[PDB]
Amino acid sequence: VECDFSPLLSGTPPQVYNFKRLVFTNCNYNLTKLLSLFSVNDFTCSQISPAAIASNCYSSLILDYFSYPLSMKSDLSVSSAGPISQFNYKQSFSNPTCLILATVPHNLTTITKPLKYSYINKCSVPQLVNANQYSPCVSIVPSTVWEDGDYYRKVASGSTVAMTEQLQMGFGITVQYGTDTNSVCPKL
Amino acid sequence: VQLQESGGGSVQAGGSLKLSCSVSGYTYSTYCIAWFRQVPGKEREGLAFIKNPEGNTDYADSVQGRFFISQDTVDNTVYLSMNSLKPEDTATYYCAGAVSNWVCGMSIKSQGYGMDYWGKGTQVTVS
Ligand SMILES: *[C@@H]1O[C@H](CO)[C@@H](O[C@@H]2O[C@H](CO)[C@@H](O[C@@H]3O[C@H](CO[C@H]4O[C@H](CO)[C@@H](O)[C@H](O)[C@@H]4O)[C@@H](O)[C@H](O[C@H]4O[C@H](CO)[C@@H](O)[C@H](O)[C@@H]4O)[C@@H]3O)[C@H](O)[C@H]2NC(C)=O)[C@H](O)[C@H]1NC(C)=O
Repeated sequence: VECDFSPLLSGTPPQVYNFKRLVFTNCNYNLTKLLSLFSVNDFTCSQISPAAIASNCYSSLILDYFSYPLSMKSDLSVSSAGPISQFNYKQSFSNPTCLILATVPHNLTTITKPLKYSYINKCSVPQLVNANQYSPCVSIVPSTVWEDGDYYRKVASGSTVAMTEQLQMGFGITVQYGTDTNSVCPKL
Repeated sequence: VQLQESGGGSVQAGGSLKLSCSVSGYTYSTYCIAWFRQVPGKEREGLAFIKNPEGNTDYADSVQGRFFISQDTVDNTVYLSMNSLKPEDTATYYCAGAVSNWVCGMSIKSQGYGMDYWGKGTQVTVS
């Protein structure tokens, strides 16, 4: 019972290419509470609405989260015309999704910052990430890029963005609706 | 939801004191109940917390194995048996509720940031 969002509140969130995926079945959730624990800067959805995704019953709910600087919002909007959707993280198009950009407030003291934001700028002929999967280069690219420009090959090149005062993160949600299995519901 | 502390007062240097927190108004059964304190001029400190899918508890590390958060089986009132009380333990002790249960260990580490319902506090002074 009650969906277990606790693991997000403790630790250093991974970089975008190492996104952490939490799967929820048979549990009631409260997303509005989770988001109230943050300063929410952006909240867009595909094939569902912010209101609907906090108030619907699903067969499973998937929450991805990672460190992501709010200044790279453009790099998400560009979609497959840029490295993030090409090489790091790209949400399903067969299921409704949302992507949320958030700053962790000073008062929520138990989310730990990494040395910087990092992402894969190239990973190869090119090896693009398929919707909902990890980059083939997840093995060789380090948890954090050391210096903007590193070239790992066993060909994966990393980039960096300086750390902000307060950690900025991204949350990706994918819901799946079933038949006779929609038992991830909002609590009332 | 309504929360009220009691049981405080003057404690001997070294003695123990049991505080309570009557809980009304909760409809579901999943939520966080925490215990806090604040000596004046300073910020609220998190102490102990309860989680109600199972009853798991934890305690901030400055009261480890001295303060013991319990909950009544039938009353759903939460207790706080405190032991080895030092003057540094003198504060106004607040009781706090939240709307879900995973919001707990965090607010216990962040002076009640995510807590929703609060009591007026009771006073504990150790000599
Ligand atoms: C799922 O999670 C959401 C997110 O928390 C819940 O929705 C909220 O419920 C909480 C708990 O009651 C509400 O919190 C309280 O906030 C009051 C101030 O309101 C404004 O500020 C809040 C942010 O805190 C905004 O969300 C809101 O829009 C307003 O702008 C406080 O004044 C309250 O405290 C006082 O009253 C209580 C007793 O009621 C005392 O204990 C306190 O000491 C103090 O006197 C209270 O802390 C929150 O406002 C709700 N938000 C919304 C948008 O409605 C859902 O209820 C939850 N669902 C389930 C099923 O649990």
